[PDB]
Amino acid sequence: EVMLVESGGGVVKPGGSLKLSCAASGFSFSTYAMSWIRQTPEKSLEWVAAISSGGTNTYYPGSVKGRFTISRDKAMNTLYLQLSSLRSEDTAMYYCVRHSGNYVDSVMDYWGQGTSVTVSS
Amino acid sequence: QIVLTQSPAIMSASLGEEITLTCSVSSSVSDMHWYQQKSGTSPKVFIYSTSNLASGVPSRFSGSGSGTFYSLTISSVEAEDAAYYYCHQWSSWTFGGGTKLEIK
Amino acid sequence: TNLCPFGEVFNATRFASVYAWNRKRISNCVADYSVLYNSASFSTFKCYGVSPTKLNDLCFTNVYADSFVIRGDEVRQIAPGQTGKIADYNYKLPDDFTGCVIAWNSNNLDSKVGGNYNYLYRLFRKSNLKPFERDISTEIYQAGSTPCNGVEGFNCYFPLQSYGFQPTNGVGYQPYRVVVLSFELLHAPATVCG
Amino acid sequence: DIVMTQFQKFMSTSVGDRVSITCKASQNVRTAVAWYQQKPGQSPKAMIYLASNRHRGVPDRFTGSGCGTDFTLTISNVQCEDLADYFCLQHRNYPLTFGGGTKLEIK
Amino acid sequence: EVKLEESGGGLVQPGGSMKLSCAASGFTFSDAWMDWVRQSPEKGLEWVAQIRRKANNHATYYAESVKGRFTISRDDSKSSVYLQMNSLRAEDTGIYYCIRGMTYAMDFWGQGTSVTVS
Ligand SMILES: *[C@@H]1O[C@H](CO)[C@@H](O[C@@H]2O[C@H](CO)[C@@H](O)[C@H](O)[C@H]2NC(C)=O)[C@H](O)[C@H]1NC(C)=O
Repeated sequence: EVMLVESGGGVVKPGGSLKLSCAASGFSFSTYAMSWIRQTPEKSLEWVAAISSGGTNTYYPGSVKGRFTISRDKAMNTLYLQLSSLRSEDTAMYYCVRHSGNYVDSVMDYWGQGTSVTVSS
Repeated sequence: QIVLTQSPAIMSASLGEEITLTCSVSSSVSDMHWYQQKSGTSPKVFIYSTSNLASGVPSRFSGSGSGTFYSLTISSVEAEDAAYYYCHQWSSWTFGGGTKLEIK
Repeated sequence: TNLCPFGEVFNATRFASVYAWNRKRISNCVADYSVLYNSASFSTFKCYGVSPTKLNDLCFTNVYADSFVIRGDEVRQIAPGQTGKIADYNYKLPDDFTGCVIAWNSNNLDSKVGGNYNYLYRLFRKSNLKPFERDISTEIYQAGSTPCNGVEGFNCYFPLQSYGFQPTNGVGYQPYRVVVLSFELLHAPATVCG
Repeated sequence: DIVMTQFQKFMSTSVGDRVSITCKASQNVRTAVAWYQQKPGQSPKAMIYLASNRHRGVPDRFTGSGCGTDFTLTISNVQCEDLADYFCLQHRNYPLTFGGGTKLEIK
Repeated sequence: EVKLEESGGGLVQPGGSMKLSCAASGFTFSDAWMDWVRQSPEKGLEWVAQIRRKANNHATYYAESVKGRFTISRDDSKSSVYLQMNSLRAEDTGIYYCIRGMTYAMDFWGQGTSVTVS
């Protein structure tokens, strides 16, 4: 069985820094490209970060490029997406997502549960 | 910039009737995957590469399409298949709109 | 031991469009394909009839490397037998191929903030391309019965459309530089060994 | 002028079948034929341009092929979405003439 | 979003004049070849006129049934095309559609405008 659990989500005022974690267990880790997918509260999914299998090529969309950073640790078998310069439209629920191949072109097999990041106050 | 439009926003079928979910693309893409999100769980995967089924999905769901129009077809809709359906492709940076399905 | 030049066909500053790809005859080398296979920077390394680990233990007569730039979603059409807008009208591979198709993302170089309109592709043709044939003919195809004398308003459509390359497009619509190594063995002394 | 003869004004096929609508011409219009679908109460949306190509957002079922004088538009897996009229026109010479029209109704 | 909307919905006595206007926006109006097509209940679909793009000297091609009674004029600054009809007849009844570009890609059609004679 494959399990993808997230953490780190909470409440932060605009301009803060927040680091999400995703502990992966149940498969051979560094031979599958992984990605993060957020869900805005109108229930409209979108990519927010995607990393290939070797941890070399990371792709961010145009709205969050330069402030979001993905990371990949083969040693302790987690996955990080740390945030910076949060606007008022970054309220979402961030899913941990594993692809089926060693690149980001394949299909997203198993999704995590996701822990929300709500920016206010 | 690829936009992925699904028509309409909300569908509704009766118990046992067939229904076809549409996902029209702006310009040409290769294939299209289809996801299903229930109420309060994460989305899962049903169809990849427009014609294959995932492991454990009931065998009433079928797919078709190439180019700029893709279809998800359910043979006999029963009460469990009442959830959102997002179509995503590798070249979009956003998912589809998501067509809800509710039992009549 | 003089190694073979791969450092001007791979990490070049500007490739060519897919409708006029660059064909480079490589001969009298000692090539090192194992340095290419263990670079971990390419995203697609598919060999189509040879083994990638046994590339060094092969003596060919000519190796031909074809460089072009396509979208990320269209690297699937550089396969033996596949069809589409690229395999039919731009670059056709035969279904007895013996070579390795290499590709990697190139969004940092082949994309500008206003749009890079230097990469073109062929939209239609009279017939399908027989394999390994380029066709650089910018003619307006003359649909209709009146000679239109070099316009584009009605029929007399232009055959080449430009790629729309922005840095915010999607991982399948970013420019993927593709190089296709093709091994040919004539009746001649083998010199490309490695 | 070039006239398009479209002699089938009524085609009666059930759901999930294959229909082939023909568009005869009187002189050799080379490849310049377009196909139009007009749902009742709307304006015609374009299906085929230059007698073989397919538009954006039209399904894979709608395919048309042929050259010379006798063209065809063949649909497969006819759903309930395809209850409409199908027109063809030529655009080789400037008196552009449309066809008659082929109405489909479900059995 | 590409859209085309027409005007001039009315009835005229045979011998009047009616000037239809088609305002378009959402695309580059300089390079677009826009026709006007006619739908009548008795004679089916017909084709009325055609104005071309800027690089083709703003050419006008009418059908031979409406020569001298139909002129078409465009203006890319206001992004609209006009179809001025004078000395109308009994068989000019029908709906007049304004399209973006016929027989290629971007083949959008308008919605039409009912023109009747008494
Ligand atoms: C194209 O140029 C790059 C930049 O030098 C090459 O990358 C180097 O590859 C060698 C071979 O392993 C490494 O030792 C260097 O450290 C790399 N340079 C870096 C990472 O900056 C690349 O190999 C070249 N392409 C080919 C086909 O030789």
